[PDB]
Amino acid sequence: MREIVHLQAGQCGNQIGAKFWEVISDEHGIDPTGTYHGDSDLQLERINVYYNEATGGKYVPRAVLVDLEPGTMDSVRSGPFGQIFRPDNFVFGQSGAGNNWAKGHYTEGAELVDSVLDVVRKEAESCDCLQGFQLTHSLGGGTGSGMGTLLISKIREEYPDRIMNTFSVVPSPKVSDTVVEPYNATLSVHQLVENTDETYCIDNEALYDICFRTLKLTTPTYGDLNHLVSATMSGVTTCLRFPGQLNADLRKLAVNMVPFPRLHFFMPGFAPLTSRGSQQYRALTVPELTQQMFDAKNMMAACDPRHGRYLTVAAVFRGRMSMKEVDEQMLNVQNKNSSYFVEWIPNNVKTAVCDIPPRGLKMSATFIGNSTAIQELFKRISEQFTAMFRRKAFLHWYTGEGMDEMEFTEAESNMNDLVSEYQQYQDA
Amino acid sequence: QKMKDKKESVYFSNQRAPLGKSHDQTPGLPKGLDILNTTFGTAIVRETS
Amino acid sequence: MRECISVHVGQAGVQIGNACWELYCLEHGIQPDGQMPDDSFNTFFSETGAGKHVPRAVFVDLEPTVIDEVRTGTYRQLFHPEQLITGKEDAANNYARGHYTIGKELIDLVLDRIRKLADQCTGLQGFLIFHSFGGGTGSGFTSLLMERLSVDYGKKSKLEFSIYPAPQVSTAVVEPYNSILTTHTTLEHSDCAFMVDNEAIYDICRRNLDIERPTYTNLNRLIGQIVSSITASLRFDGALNVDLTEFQTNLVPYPRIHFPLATYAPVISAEKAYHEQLSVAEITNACFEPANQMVKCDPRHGKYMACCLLYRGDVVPKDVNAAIATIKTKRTIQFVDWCPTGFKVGINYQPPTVVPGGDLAKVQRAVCMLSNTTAIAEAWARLDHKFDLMYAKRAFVHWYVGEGMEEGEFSEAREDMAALEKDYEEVGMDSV
Amino acid sequence: MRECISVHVGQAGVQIGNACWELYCLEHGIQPDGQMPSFNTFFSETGAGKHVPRAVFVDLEPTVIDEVRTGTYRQLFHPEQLITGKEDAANNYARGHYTIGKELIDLVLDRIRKLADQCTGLQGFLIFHSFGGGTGSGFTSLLMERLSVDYGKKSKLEFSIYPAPQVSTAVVEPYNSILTTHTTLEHSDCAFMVDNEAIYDICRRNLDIERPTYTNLNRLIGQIVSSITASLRFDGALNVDLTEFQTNLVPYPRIHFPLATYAPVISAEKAYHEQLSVAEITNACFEPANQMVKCDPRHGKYMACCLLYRGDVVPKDVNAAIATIKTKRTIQFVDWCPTGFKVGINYQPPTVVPGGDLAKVQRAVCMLSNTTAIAEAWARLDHKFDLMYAKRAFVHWYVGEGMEEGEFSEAREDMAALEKDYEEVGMDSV
Ligand SMILES: Nc1nc2c(ncn2[C@@H]2O[C@H](COP(=O)(O)OP(=O)(O)OP(=O)(O)O)[C@@H](O)[C@H]2O)c(=O)[nH]1
Ligand SMILES: Nc1nc2c(ncn2[C@@H]2O[C@H](COP(=O)(O)OP(=O)(O)OP(=O)(O)O)[C@@H](O)[C@H]2O)c(=O)[nH]1
Ligand SMILES: Nc1nc2c(ncn2[C@@H]2O[C@H](COP(=O)(O)OP(=O)(O)O)[C@@H](O)[C@H]2O)c(=O)[nH]1
Ligand SMILES: [Mg+2]
Ligand SMILES: [Mg+2]
Repeated sequence: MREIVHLQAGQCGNQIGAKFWEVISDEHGIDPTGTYHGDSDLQLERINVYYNEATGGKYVPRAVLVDLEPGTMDSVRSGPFGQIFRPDNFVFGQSGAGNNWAKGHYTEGAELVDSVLDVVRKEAESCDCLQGFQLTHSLGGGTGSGMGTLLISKIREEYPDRIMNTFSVVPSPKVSDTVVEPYNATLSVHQLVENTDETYCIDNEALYDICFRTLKLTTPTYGDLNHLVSATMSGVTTCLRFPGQLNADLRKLAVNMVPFPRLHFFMPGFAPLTSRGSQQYRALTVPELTQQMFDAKNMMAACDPRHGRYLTVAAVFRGRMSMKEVDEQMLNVQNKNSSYFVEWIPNNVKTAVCDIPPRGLKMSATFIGNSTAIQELFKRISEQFTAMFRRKAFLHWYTGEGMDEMEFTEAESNMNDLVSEYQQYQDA
Repeated sequence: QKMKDKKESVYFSNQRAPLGKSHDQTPGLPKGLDILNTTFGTAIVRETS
Repeated sequence: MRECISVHVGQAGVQIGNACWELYCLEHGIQPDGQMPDDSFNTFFSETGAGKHVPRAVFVDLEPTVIDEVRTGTYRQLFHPEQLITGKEDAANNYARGHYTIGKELIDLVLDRIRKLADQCTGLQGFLIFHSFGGGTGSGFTSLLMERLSVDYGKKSKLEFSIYPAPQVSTAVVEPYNSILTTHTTLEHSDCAFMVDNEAIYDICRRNLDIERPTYTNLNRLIGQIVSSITASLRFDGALNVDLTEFQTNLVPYPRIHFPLATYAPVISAEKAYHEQLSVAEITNACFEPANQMVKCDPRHGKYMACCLLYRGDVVPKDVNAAIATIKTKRTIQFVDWCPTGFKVGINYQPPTVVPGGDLAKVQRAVCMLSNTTAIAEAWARLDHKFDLMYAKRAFVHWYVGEGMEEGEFSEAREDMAALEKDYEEVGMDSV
Repeated sequence: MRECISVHVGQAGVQIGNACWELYCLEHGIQPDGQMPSFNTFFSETGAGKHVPRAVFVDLEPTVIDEVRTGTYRQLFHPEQLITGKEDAANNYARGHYTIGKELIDLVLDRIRKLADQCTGLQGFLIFHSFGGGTGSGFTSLLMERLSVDYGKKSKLEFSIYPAPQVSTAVVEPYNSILTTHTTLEHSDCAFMVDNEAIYDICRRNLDIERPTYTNLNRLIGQIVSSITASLRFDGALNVDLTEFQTNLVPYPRIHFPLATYAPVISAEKAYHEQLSVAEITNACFEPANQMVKCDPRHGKYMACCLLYRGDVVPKDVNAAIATIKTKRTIQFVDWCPTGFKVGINYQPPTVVPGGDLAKVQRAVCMLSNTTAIAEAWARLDHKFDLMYAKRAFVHWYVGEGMEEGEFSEAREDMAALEKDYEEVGMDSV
């Protein structure tokens, strides 16, 4: 009764959204046929957060797989846990679209959206206490972060206080996997910052260096980094399905987290991860894990924490702990690190301690920080529009459908409106 | 007679360069033609990790 | 279901198009008679109820000597005999005899076959035409087949791969005439019009290989693989896959620039791949060594605008971006300033596949690179200095006059290539 | 780990290169076709298990490279490294640097790009050459000026063969060994030098070998370069890197020409009866007889002496062996270097190559010495340049292939400065 309605969109979010259901179903004892196999008691009694229940003693997810190109949905139907879903809500079409924002909100995504949202309407109007949404997308293309604004715009027209929980993969600094990426990423910032409340921003570059340094993996493929993102997926949902000593829903993890209505972007992180060689050599505690939470390397989005002050760090703990150790050792990280937190907030941290941790170690953790230092992510992308815009580069596709240059100038300021306010509030 | 002329006598001259065939690669490549010869297996990394 | 329509016009593109369907049926299990002893192959093929498999390509050329070697040849048991359109007498290599006079006859027949195939198709993605520049029926005819599709159909991409006229060698006289006819028409409705040349494949064949005297046969298999490393992202599921319509936007910066180059990286024999180490960090800059390329040109006088490194085979994506930034830190690989880090990747899980009897070795990896470059305008400078010297004396006009060409349209097309020469000198300049 | 790239030029170096890789393989455990039935410094590795060495061979004649593509070692090298021109440099610095050289210098450099773009940490280019003729001296001159410009600061070490005081196989050889100083002065960092005729008398008195070919002289030089690169591949009590050498051996940057000596060079029939302790073969390096260059050490003074010991050696026997040398009076040391020496120890003993004439010995010393007394060896080499260039003899060939006439006399005064830069430091300061 702290519910979440799920969706997938784009190629990048479809995979990690599919690799969401690998992690959550192992926690809860479900078999892909839908038989409860877990021996522990507590896996069942809050299962309706993410799941409907199927008639005949069987279990079934609560999500809608959609994207415009049909290879990916047909790839997951042949996947590991493909046969769990409901076959009426696969809105997949054989047709395609060429990463253009214009057609996907005015012509080619307009035919699709009623069939898209009438099953987000179905699973919600037969619900008890709906509380949030979960849409896995990525910031770049005309299909991922194009359609992220399509599947959020008509929602807030009716839902008054429901808290959306999306997850977005940012453009990396050094490399590129789309030429026309600033020309489509800032196009969604016109609507997402108005409406989203959680976007777990992710760099692809920082995901490799955790694998290179801590994990000592030379070759992190795509079977790795989804399984690294997937921990902070089901790490924030500990006080939504489990008992615990300090409980909070997605709203309390917004009233604490959100200070002003447009600075609401979350940085992931999973503490007790180590390579196989030095795993015996390392002994973990509540003092030891709090290093790996507050380490400079265990952040899935690459920024420099030593170039900004944290607004609200909220690290969720999971397992059996001492809770002086929770509070005395999350002040020692604030006392010793003085100038790198805001002076106009007296206590900058908040814990959350659970009673059953996710599987893999005794004493798991997950650290979520809302810094100020992610303006350097914002500076580069907003620069990459305007210094490429001094020649009027790619407008002859989008102006076939009415994407005038009066739009693309003013949405760049709505990126730089965010830059001006971190500079307004870094020196306060 | 064409086979005898182009096999016995004519083998000495054009042995370096044929028409659409590269060379007599057999004395150089100590392998088999059906074997797989690249840099290395990344399946080694896949099995290790 | 993601399908594609092929046409092959002219003995340049037909004979390479004969050289592609071996490589497509050798990936799968289909024998030449069409019986396969899977929902992937619907890109290029189809199925009839006897277990036979039937392709998606139509073969047409006015001269009948190269289509009739296939019907008599060992590959007739594959196609549709109503697709194979033969003819009477060719176009004199003369534009108004591939377009205006003799070219007109077979058109309503042939355009009712891109109509027939697509009417039983689910959702279509583009075309795979195969022509060449300096022809007279490889230029006049494919002009007319391109102004009838998109005028009638509309909003679908076009993917033909031509052969550039070399700046040194050629096998006609009337080719500086003949080029400026098909680069009028590829400018006004073609959206992805690739190219290679006959000359650079000769000199890959000397250094990377060691095959002196390259025939016609060994050239066409290499041009098959570049296509079959591009077009095999529509039948193979992979980590990073791109639609045909999706690179109709991200490549073309301004309407004019849609002619990039191509490069297959580990072209090698069995006696060097046994020695060489061809892993990911060195077969990705071999596409930027000045040797391995498909125009006899100097790359270092140009800046590579939008490189789309399509990989395939057994690779992992840490090894890509470690090697992507290794290029831009190198000072020799100079880029366009205003565009971003221009690189662009794509990974699949299907190896190179060797058609037997060739000189190509078994490698576990392959890179196809599509590189828009500044360095092609110099080759476009030479092909009008090859043109105007005729037109100072007005040589050979009277045959084109004899079939329907005016005098003045040879200057209309040259100022239209003054328009394409001036664009690389107004977008290659620095924006300040 | 740490890597080194080897390039051999000319008739001298390529013949030297086949002698060292006959013994570099036998240090390790690989068959000569590159197969095996810590050494990552010199061999890259395909997944199949072929040991490809790091080498770019070059010559302007096919007649010395074609016995590598057809010899036993054809399976070892990658056949895109054996660089081969069309016609020789005709023993001309004019042809080997100006006319014939600039058709291959794109390919030779862009191969060196392709061996250095996969090594982890690169520190030394074992370039091999000679001061005899055209390609050995002149192509190395263009080869240096393209490496250091395009690579920067990675330290090179060259090995050379010097013209003898009397005994040589050329006429115009002073015209190529004065003009080659304009490329081993500036860009190359050290140049380890042995002249040919001094090896010959060592091959007559110590080894009782009459009529030695160019194989036995190439085996002996094989056991010096392998002694330099022991500390790269086999861990020891005191290892010495390549960057260790150049700041421990060169006083002033126009003086990099150290000599070489090998101590236990004795035959198999007399090795049994003599034990070779390190108190007696330390003396055997400093003999005027056993020196592998004919410049008399007791004419002048010693500058700085580097030692390299291989095998069953204990360190305080070495320090007892060092201090007994400074206390003598005939071994004259330079006045302002009280330190005098530099040492090195490694555990793997020297390994005899089959068909070799050296004996299997548990101890060995490599020796390096800047001397003040090789200044006479430049005194008779500028004279043999002075004798012919009085009447402009033989210059009409080099001039017509792209040289000016003043370029020859520009090099003689530059060699007049180097003899004075090497004699002004010889006086004891006061
Ligand atoms: N790659 C390849 N190119 C070819 C082949 N045969 C001819 N060509 C090229 O085709 C060019 C001539 O232009 P084409 O377009 O083929 O002439 P055409 O318009 O087709 O007219 P036809 O004579 O009927 O074939 C020559 O310069 C050749 O380089 C071939 O078998 N393979
Ligand atoms: N130590 C040693 N010196 C050699 C050997 N062979 C030749 N030399 C020297 O090489 C000098 C002649 O120069 P080379 O390098 O052999 O000939 P070149 O200038 O390269 O001319 P080409 O070989 O025809 O290209 C002579 O003075 C010899 O002293 C050898 O096997 N060992
Ligand atoms: N982690 C992960 N990232 C992916 C995957 N597929 C694509 N991406 C990322 O998606 C980015 C490109 O933007 P994209 O999501 O494709 O835009 P879209 O075409 O609308 O989906 C690239 O930088 C990739 O890193 C995947 O399977 N796993
Ligand atoms: Mg023809
Ligand atoms: Mg020589």
